[PDB]
Amino acid sequence: KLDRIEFDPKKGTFKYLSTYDVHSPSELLKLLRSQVTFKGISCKDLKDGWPQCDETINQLEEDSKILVLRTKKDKTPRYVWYNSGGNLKCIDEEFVKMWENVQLPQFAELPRKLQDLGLKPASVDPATIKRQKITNTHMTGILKDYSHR
Amino acid sequence: DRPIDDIVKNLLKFVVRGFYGGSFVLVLDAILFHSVLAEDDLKQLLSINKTELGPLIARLRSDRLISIHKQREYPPNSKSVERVYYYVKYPHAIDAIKWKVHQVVQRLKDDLDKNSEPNGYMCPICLTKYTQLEAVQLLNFDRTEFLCSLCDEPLVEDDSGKKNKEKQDKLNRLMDQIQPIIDSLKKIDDSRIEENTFEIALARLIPPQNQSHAAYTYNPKKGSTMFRPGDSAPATLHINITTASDEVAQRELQERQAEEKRKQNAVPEWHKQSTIGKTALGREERENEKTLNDYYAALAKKQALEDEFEDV
Amino acid sequence: MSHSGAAIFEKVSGIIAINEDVSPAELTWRSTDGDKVHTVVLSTIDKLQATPASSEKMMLRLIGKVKPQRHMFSFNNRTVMDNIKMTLQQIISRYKDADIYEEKR
Amino acid sequence: VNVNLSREKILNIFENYPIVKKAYTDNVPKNFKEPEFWARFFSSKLFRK
Ligand SMILES: [Zn+2]
Repeated sequence: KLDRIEFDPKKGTFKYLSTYDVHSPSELLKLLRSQVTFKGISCKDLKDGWPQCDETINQLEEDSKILVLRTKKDKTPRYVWYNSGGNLKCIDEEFVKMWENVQLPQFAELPRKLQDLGLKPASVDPATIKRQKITNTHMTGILKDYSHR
Repeated sequence: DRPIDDIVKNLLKFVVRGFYGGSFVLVLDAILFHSVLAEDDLKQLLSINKTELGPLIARLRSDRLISIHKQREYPPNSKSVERVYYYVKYPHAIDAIKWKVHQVVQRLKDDLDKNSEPNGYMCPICLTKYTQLEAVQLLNFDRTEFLCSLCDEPLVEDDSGKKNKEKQDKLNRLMDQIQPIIDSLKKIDDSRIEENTFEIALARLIPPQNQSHAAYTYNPKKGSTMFRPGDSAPATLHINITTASDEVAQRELQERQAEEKRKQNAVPEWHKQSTIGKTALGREERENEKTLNDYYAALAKKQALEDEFEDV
Repeated sequence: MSHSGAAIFEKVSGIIAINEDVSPAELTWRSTDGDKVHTVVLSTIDKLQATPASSEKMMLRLIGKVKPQRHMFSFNNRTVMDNIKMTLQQIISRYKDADIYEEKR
Repeated sequence: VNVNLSREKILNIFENYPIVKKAYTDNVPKNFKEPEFWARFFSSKLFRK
């Protein structure tokens, strides 16, 4: 009667029914692509029924096929997502540091600077957004107001 | 979804994946897959702590890749709570990305120009930098060595003489790696994008959870003249098929309408005739057909929950 | 698109879609997790009620022709609600006209 | 808006536009009835074209 067990009438067996039937990277990729929301699939229950999962998950992480959220105490895969973008690593740290160092000017002043540098600014300063004795009464309740035609 | 929307989504994804860590990618990909996303829903989706989510949201808000919207929500059977929603304001994000890319490229170019200049000098003791011009006025009386002012010690030639090629290599690498952003920005400039708002983004919402506590609705207060910084942006067809009976009926109805029309325009009876002498006003073939059919058949054989609602 | 959107059914958030490829056209609401699925044949719908635009509620009801069946859907965005409502009105009117023709003939 | 049709006009439409006949013969007995077919045709862009 329990739902975690599958019955095989051909031989009459009781086999375990894993939560996510994944035993191959292709199956994992298709399962992650089939998700209708951005809720990651837990590695705790993915590992159950799969003799090895960390190896495959790392192989896909290096290939940038999926997104992996790893633990902090030690590198260990947790909830994973489908990588709808491109390569997970495409910029050097020497440039990431410069990007972090760059500080954006004031929001109201950004478009003016972008226009001064000759680059078309896709925004405007919010300060410029302009906000924007009735005689007969026996007929009372009868006359509809045909005010206009 | 519009192709320009797809292009801008790809640009945001590339920028986040290349210039930010992994948790940033997770958060922004969640907020791109969904529309405005509540704080609790985001936490449940990514299974990350509040303290961990803090830095990511803060950095993305500082870079203007994510916008914030706070509003008061009144549950029917719980105390009202101010819920925070996160979405992407495409014009602001694109402007920030463009400005940051330009600034990085300009910084590297200026560094190359500066490195192309002479080295300079340094003092080992006081760790003071002296330009060539400033050092030329501090040389000793013997015209043999440059002496420091505070320390009165020989100066040492500065470094960066050999990096002339290294900086050029760095620029060459950076342009190639940053190529996609430039093309995406070209397409974005070709197109025109409309600024996003909380209400507008709610139109594309994909519910995160079955029973999410946050009410993903925008109910602005009536007659609220309060303005906050950066909170504003720039029939039925019926067909009728006719039959022979309907045709005869239609002609009959048209005849009746014509009769009524002529009666309406006709003069009254009193006006028709002079009413002087009137008193003053005051208080069988079926068998024939059957035998026909039988005879022809013989011939052929011979030859062969209550609330307001509006009806619409 | 105008054939799908976010909606809430029986206090459960999900996605509502209009399937027209298979005749007769049917309206299907599926929960986010997929545990709950509801399908209604539009031929049974008698009238289409909608909340006024002057009310904070975004409800839309489909009453089935006869203890008549009643289906209630709650929306999140007024634009989405209107876009769904026009498309639903077209199909409901066409089916009612077809039923009228069949009864008349 | 009410539009009136007749058998003679239906035959004329079929004679003048073979495409309408092609889409009518293969769909009237299979998917939907003739009234629904005509309503969909009138609402469609094909009639406008
Ligand atoms: Zn010194």
